[PDB]
Amino acid sequence: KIYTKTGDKGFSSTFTGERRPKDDQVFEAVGTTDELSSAIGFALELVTEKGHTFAEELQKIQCTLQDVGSALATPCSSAREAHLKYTTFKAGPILELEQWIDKYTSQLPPLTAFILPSGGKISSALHFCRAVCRRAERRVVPLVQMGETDANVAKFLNRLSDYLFTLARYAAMKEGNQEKIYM
Amino acid sequence: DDQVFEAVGTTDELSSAIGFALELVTEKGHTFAEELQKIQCTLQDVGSALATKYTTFKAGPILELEQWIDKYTSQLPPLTAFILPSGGKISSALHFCRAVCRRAERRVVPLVQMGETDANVAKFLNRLSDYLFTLARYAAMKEGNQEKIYM
Amino acid sequence: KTGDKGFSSTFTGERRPKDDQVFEAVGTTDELSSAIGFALELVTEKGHTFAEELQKIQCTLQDVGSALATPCSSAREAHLKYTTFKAGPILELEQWIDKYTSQLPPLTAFILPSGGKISSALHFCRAVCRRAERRVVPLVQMGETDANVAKFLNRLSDYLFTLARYAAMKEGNQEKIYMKN
Ligand code: B12
Ligand code: B12
Ligand SMILES: Nc1ncnc2c1ncn2[C@@H]1O[C@H](COP(=O)(O)OP(=O)(O)OP(=O)(O)O)[C@@H](O)[C@H]1O
Ligand SMILES: C[C@H]1O[C@@H](n2cnc3c(N)ncnc32)[C@H](O)[C@@H]1O
Ligand SMILES: C[C@H]1O[C@@H](n2cnc3c(N)ncnc32)[C@H](O)[C@@H]1O
Ligand SMILES: [Mg+2]
Ligand SMILES: [Mg+2]
Ligand SMILES: [Mg+2]
Repeated sequence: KIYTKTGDKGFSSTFTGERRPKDDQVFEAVGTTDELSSAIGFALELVTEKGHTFAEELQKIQCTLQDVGSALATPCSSAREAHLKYTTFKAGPILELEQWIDKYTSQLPPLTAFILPSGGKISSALHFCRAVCRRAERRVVPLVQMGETDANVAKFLNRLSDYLFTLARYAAMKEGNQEKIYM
Repeated sequence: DDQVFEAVGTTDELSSAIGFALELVTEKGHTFAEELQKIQCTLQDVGSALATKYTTFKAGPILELEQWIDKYTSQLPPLTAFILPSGGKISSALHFCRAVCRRAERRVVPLVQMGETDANVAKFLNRLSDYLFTLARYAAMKEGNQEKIYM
Repeated sequence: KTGDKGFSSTFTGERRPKDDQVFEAVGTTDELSSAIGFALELVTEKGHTFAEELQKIQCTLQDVGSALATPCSSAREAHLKYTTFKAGPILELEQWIDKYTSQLPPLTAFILPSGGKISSALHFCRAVCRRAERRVVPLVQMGETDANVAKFLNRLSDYLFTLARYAAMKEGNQEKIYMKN
């Protein structure tokens, strides 16, 4: 059977084998990363045409988010206690995001003021993804400040926020949609 | 402070949800589309007021919300029980926006009770949940869609 | 205008600030039900029975909302129908899961949220359901909420995963599969 029922009393396992209540910050961080990945999946379902580079990029990002969830599930202090290795989150994906950000940023008109979330279906979906990503970042920061998670995880999520904002503007520009401003 | 960051992020999440909902209106000329965009602007104001001993936040938008609520209420049949979140694409999206707005209100309340932000922000988010509920009902009615009540 | 001050009431008459755990739990259950509503608005084109199932789940979520709003420490006798959350719905979920499991190919690798609009929407619903479970667990481990509520949410996570897989299979969509590096 797909379920075990071992979590019916409200406890679950980390990747170090330690059992904690399901409201622990480790599970809040893992679950919010999962929620971000799901929002990105639904946004991916909105692309009308085929062969879009940024769709491949978003799928790569989803895989990286699975890796980020795995990292968050192995707290470093319990990995030292459990005799396990370090759980080092590498910087590759961050640099990749920075490259893609430069690519899209070089193509947009300069932006000076606040944007209302808008610009077509894809663009609005990506703005919602951006807000969920920032929530995930806020869930990861306390774990970093405790020494439980590599700081590169928070760096990746922070850079993904900017990637999603820039990609929303890029999609809006390509659709001929103008986004709104003011008060 | 972390609470300020959380409240601001949740108001931003609400505005983004409302934007995606707006993307579901297939016709132009809808007054409530303009109302939702004006609400997005007011949410920008809410976010700047939270990121301040606190910033003043005028109460006019709350009256705007109450007027719109009355306008829509006088067009709807009486409702005495809970309904299932439903009623067409726009109505369902607006129910989800209503849930996110109530989450944002929960994030703003402790800031107000600490005296770190103006109470009008909190009562705006409150009235806003009510506006979103009424507008979801109204959008469902205008499409001829069925209002599901479970007992 | 009641509650403009930041306070609200439980169904037992207790007044608490709106940031209390009970309101976080009830609000997240509401959010889950609304996400299911939107997913249902995508489903109403073809797929039949599982739309009935999703609506039943919404009704059950209204019942769990009633349970969470009636803390056991304050519950009088006339509130006993609300504090007792029966196990029926849980078993129903298991039944439905078994049904869909008999029609799917066996699962070997990790799945990315994908598989068409219905499937992706259900994956998002699953994530919101797990957030709701995390909000309900502190009330249960405090003795304020029937444990069957947490059991129901834990099983609903798996129901939604399996239903996403089923919708993707019926639409002919292949889900995307996790790949290292
Ligand atoms: C609170 C805050 C937010 C809140 C709410 C903001 C709101 N009012 O709706 C939230 C979380 C929503 C937010 C989001 C973003 N913000 Co912000 N935010 C701020 C903060 C702390 C104050 C802004 C504010 O409310 N000012 C008060 C109002 C009245 O001012 P305003 O007249 O509208 O003028 C502002 C803009 O013109 C902005 N501005 C100036 N230069 C630039 C350049 C660019 C490229 C942009 C986009 C804006 C911008 O700064 C002015 C003063 O704040 C500022 C930092 C600061 N400047 O003190 C950052 C700041 C404005 N934000 C910034 C960024 C990057 C963003 C995001 C793109 C981040 C993201 N990845 O999501 C989004 C934008 C999404 C959107 N437009 O909806 C940057 C902008 C410059 C840049 N480096 O690109 C700032 C300056 C922070 C920084 N120093 O890096 N933000
Ligand atoms: C817990 C709670 C919630 C939970 C819901 C839990 C659930 N069971 O689904 C959440 C946070 C989701 C919620 C949402 C809302 N609720 Co509420 N909620 C309550 C509360 C505290 C208890 C309700 C309950 O579980 N009763 C037990 C069940 C078994 O009772 P029931 O047989 O179904 O009977 C109830 C309904 O008929 C309700 N009722 C009576 N008149 C009206 C009118 C409307 C419009 C509605 C929706 C319900 C309603 O009152 C009865 C007794 O509780 C009550 C206040 C109270 N009763 O002390 C407010 C209350 C029922 N809610 C109210 C409101 C306004 C809402 C919202 C519209 C708020 C919003 N803007 O989103 C939504 C509606 C969502 C929907 N209909 O789908 C109002 C209803 C009256 C009114 N002011 O119009 C109440 C009375 C609070 C108040 N005094 O303002 N709520
Ligand atoms: N509600 C939740 N929110 C976030 N993460 C969770 C939640 N529940 C479990 N997890 C994490 O995801 C992993 C898989 O979840 P799963 O639901 O399969 O486990 P469980 O609920 O503890 O067991 P079961 O569901 O079989 O009773 C768990 O090992 C745990 O680390
Ligand atoms: C735009 C402004 O939002 C704040 N900020 C930075 N990261 C987050 C986040 N994850 N959530 C909410 N607010 C954030 C910073 O103060 C920045 O300047
Ligand atoms: C309808 C019922 O919902 C609860 N309630 C009131 N405000 C909120 C909020 N922001 N978030 C969640 N629940 C709330 C109260 O118990 C109210 O009576
Ligand atoms: Mg499992
Ligand atoms: Mg209210
Ligand atoms: Mg589980």
